Amino acid sequence: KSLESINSRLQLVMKSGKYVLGYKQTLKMIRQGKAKLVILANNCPALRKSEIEYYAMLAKTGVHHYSGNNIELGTACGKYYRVCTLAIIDPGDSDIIR
Amino acid sequence: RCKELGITALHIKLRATGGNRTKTPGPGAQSALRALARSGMKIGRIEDVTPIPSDSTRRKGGRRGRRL
Amino acid sequence: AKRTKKVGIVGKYGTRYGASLRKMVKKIEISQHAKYTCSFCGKTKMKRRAVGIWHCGSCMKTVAGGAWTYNTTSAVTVKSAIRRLKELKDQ
Amino acid sequence: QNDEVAFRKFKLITEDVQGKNCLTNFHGMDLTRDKMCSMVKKWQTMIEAHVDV
Amino acid sequence: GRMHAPGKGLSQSALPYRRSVPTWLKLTSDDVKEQIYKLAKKGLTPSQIGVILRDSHGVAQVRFVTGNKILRILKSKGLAPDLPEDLYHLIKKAVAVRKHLERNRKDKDAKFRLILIESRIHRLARYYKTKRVLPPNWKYESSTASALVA
Amino acid sequence: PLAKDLLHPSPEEEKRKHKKKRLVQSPNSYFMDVKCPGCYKITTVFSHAQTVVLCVGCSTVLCQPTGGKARLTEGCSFRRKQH
Amino acid sequence: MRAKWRKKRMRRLKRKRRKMRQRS
Amino acid sequence: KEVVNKLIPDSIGKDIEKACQSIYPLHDVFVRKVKMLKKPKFELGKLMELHGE
Amino acid sequence: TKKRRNNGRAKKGRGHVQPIRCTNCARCVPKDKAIKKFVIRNIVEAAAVRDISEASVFDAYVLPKLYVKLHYCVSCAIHSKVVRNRSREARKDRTPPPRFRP
RNA sequence: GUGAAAUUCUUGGACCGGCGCAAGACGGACCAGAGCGAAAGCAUUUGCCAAGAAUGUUUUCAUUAAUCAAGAACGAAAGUCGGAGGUUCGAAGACGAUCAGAUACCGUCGUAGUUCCGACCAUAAACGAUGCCGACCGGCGAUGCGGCGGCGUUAUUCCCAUGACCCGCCGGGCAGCUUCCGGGAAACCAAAGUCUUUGGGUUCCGGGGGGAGUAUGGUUGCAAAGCUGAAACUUAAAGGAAUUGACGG
Ligand SMILES: [Mg+2]
Ligand SMILES: [Mg+2]
Ligand SMILES: [Mg+2]
Ligand SMILES: [Mg+2]
Ligand SMILES: [Mg+2]
Ligand SMILES: [Mg+2]
Ligand SMILES: [Mg+2]
Ligand SMILES: [Mg+2]
Ligand SMILES: [Zn+2]
Ligand SMILES: [Zn+2]
Repeated sequence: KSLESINSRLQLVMKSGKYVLGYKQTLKMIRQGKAKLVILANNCPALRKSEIEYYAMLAKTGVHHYSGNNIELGTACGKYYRVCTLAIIDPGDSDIIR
Repeated sequence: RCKELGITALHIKLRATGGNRTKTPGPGAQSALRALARSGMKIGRIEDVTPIPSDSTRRKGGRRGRRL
Repeated sequence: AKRTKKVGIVGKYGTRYGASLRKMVKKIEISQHAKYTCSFCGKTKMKRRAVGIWHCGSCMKTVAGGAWTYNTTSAVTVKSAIRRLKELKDQ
Repeated sequence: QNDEVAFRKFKLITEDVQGKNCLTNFHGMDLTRDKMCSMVKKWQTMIEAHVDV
Repeated sequence: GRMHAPGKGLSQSALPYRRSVPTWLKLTSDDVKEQIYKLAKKGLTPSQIGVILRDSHGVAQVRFVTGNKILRILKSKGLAPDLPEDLYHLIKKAVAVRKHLERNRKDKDAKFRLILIESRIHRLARYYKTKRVLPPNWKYESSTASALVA
Repeated sequence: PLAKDLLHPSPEEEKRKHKKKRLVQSPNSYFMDVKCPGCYKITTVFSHAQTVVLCVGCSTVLCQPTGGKARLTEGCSFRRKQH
Repeated sequence: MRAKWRKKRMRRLKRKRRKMRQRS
Repeated sequence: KEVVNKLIPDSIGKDIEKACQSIYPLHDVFVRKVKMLKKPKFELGKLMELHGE
Repeated sequence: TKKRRNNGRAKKGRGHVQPIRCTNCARCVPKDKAIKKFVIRNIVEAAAVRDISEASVFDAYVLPKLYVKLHYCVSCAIHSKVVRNRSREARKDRTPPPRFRP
C-alpha cells in the first residue's frame, strides 16, 4: 500500500507542484535550501546516494529511497526518460506534511 | 512356541495388504486371532496397522482395471 | 519490407546445416546478440563481449553471466536459494 | 499412566542400559488408528496444523 | 449481464423519487461547489468526491443541490482531469496486469484478463473519440501507457 | 391468486421487495445525525457509508464501513432524518 | 467395424497414399 | 519433561479448543502426533534425572 | 435414450472431477460417479467376541472398530450385488435402504 | 501371484518384524448432486503477486450496448522437439498361463511415456449430445455467497459488537421435488414453454442412407496430423421414441 500511495502522490506532485528532475539540479536546489524532499532510485550509484544523503543532512531535508529504479522512477514521474534523483520544491498535495 | 518360550500375553496388530492396494484384512485374521485366544494365550491391545498412504503412487491394473 | 518468412537471423547460413539445427541456433544467436538493459545504469547497452562475459558500454560494468543469455535461469534460482539459506542461517 | 485414556501411545526409545534395566526417554506420541478414523466424519470440517518447535 | 463476465448481478443504486433538496440540508450551491473544488485540489476523482460528499457532508445528490453534475462543475472551473476517470482506471488496471505478467509468464489467466481489459479500453476509447472528448488520433499504446497512470 | 391488486400493495410487501422490483424505486438507506460523546456538534452520516467519518473537533472515528452498513462506534447516539 | 477403428484404418491408408504420391 | 507430562492429559488440545470457541466450536481437539527431529548429545545425567531424582 | 437425469453421477456445476481407483478391480472411476460404502465393522467376528473377551488381560476392554471406505465401479458394484437394477420408477428415489435395527 | 497355476525372488537369508537413509511421484479419509473458473480445469501449510463474480451504494460517466464473417487468446489426454528427472504405473516388447488357435482377457518383467521447465499440435462422448443477450409464465423445501430484520442458546466480559447456532426477507448462483402452465413423436422439458393464435435481437448450422470427412486443390504443422472439401457410382430404406413377445454366460 506504501508503493501505490507514493506513486499516486508523486503523480499528484507533477502537474500541481514545483519539482526538479536530475542529479545536478537536485544538488543545486539542495544547496539553495529550497528542496523539501529528495527521492532516490535504488539504482543510484552508492557514492551518489551517500553524497546526496550527506547534502540532505546538511540542509535538513528528507530523503525517500524509492522502491523502483531510474526507469521506474521516470515512469512514476510521468516522463519517458530515466530519472535517478529528484527534488520537490513544494508539493501542493500534502506529500510533505506541514 | 511362545508358551515353551515363556510368553503369556500378546498385543495384536492386524495388517492388510495396505499401500495403494486393498485395505480389508484377509480371511485368516479372524481365525488366527481366535486360535491365539483359544490356545490359552492372553490378549492385550488390538490395533490396525494397515499402511494408509496420505497419497500413493499409481495402482497397478490400468485405468480400465482388471478385466475379468 | 519483410525480407524472410521464417529464417530471420539464420538466413546468413543459407541452405546449409539442416533446418532443425538452424532453428535451434536461431534463438541462441538472437539471445547472444541482443542488447540487454543494464541493471546498474538502466541503459539498454549491456551486451556480450566474450562467452559468459557481459559488458555495459555506459557505466563500463562487466558482469559474468551465461554463454548466450545475460543470466541463466539456473543462476537465478541459485541466487534465490542462496538468499533463502542465508536468511535462514542467521536470526 | 494409572487411569488415563488408552487411545494415546508413546514411542520411548532406549538410550542407555545398565545391569538388566533398559532406560528409555521420550521419542514421540501418536493416537491409535481407530480413534483417528472415528474422529473424522462427514458434514464437518477438520483443521490440521503442524509446527516445528 | 456483464460485458466480459457471465454474471447477471443486480446491485445498483435506487435514486429516490424526490428530487427536492432535503430540508435539513443547510448547504448552499456555492458551498457544495467550494467543497468539490477543494476535494479536486486534493486529487480526488469525481466518484470519490461524490462518495465523500454523501458520506460526510450529508448531501444526497450534487446534481440536485447545485443543478450540475460533478464532472460538469469540474470542467466548468477548468480543473477536470485530462483523461476520463473510468478510462484512466482501465489503463491503470491494464498497466498493473502487464507489470505482473512480465514476471509471471505462465499466468495465462492473467493474459486472458489482460485481453479482456484491453478490449474494454479500446471500446471506451472509441466511444470517447466519437464524443470528441479525446483527440481523434488518441491511441492506447501498451508500451507507453505506464507513464500515463500512477 | 388471479386477482392480486398490483396498484395498491400494502407497505409490508412493499418493504420486503427488492428496491428495484418495488412499484416505485425507493432507497433502503437514509441519513442520520450522529452524536459523539464529549462533543456538541452533529455529523450527518450516510447509513451505508463507505468511508470512515471523523469529527472535525475531535480525532474520533464515528463509523466503520462494512459490507452493507457503516457500523457506528459504541457510545454514539443516532436518529433518523424525516423518516 | 467400430467407427474408431475404421478411422484408424483410413488414417493408415491415407499415410500410405501420401507416401506413394510423394514417391513420384 | 514438563512438555511430556502436560501432553499426557493433552492439556494443549483442551486449551486449543477453549481458545477456538470464539471463531467456530471444536469438539475433538488433540495433538495428533509429535515426532523427535533432533536430540542434544545424550547427556547421561539428564537421562538419569529423568528416570531417577 | 437418456436413462438418468443426472447421468448417473453427482457432477452438477463442475467441469472435471478427479478419478479414483475401484477397490475391487482398480478401475479409474470419477469420484462423484463411484459407489461409496463406508463399512464400520468390528475388528473381530461376532462369533469370536466371547473368546477374545475371555482371553483378554483387561476386564472392561472395548474392542476396536475397523474403518474402511470402499469405492466401486458400477460393474463391480453390480457384480458384488451391493447395488441392484431397479424399475424405471424405482430408480428415482435416493433414500438409502433401512438399517434393519430390529 | 492366480479361478488354478506358472514365469519370478529364495539357507547367498527371500517374505515378515524393527531402526535409519535416498529418490521421485502423489496430496486419501474431511470431499458433498458443495465452491471457483470462458472453457480445458482447479483439494498439504504458509507468504507474495496481480485478477474476479456476487452483495451493499441517495458514488461517477451518460447509451458508451447485444450478437458477431475475417482475425486473436486459452485449450484435457495422447503425440513431437530441447534440457533435467526417472519412485510407481505402464503403450511397444519378452515370458508364463488360458485356448482348437490366443499375436488378447489373467500373471511376472519392462521401453517410450507418465514428473518438472521451455517450445510445438489444436483434437475429445471438449456433453447439458441442449448458442448468447433480454422479457414473461406455478408451488415447495433446502444449499453456497453477500446484505437486511428478529425470540432466544452459546464464546469471553462488565454490557453491547463480533463469531457458532435458531427463525424469516432480499439479490445472484449449483441444483432438487411436485404440477393437466404449456410443449413434444415420445422419452421427457419450468424450459426443450410463451409456435398455424406461426415475427424480441443476433450468430453458427442440417436437408434420406452409403461413397466420405474419401479424392483432388489450397493452407497450417518438425512430424503425427488440423482446416476447407467433392464427384462418379450405389441404395428404399437407414434412423428416433415407445409397446408386446422372445432371449440373456
Ligand atoms: Mg465380468
Ligand atoms: Mg441403451
Ligand atoms: Mg470434460
Ligand atoms: Mg497436455
Ligand atoms: Mg524428453
Ligand atoms: Mg510391472
Ligand atoms: Mg438473437
Ligand atoms: Mg444426405
Ligand atoms: Zn550499465
Ligand atoms: Zn471395479
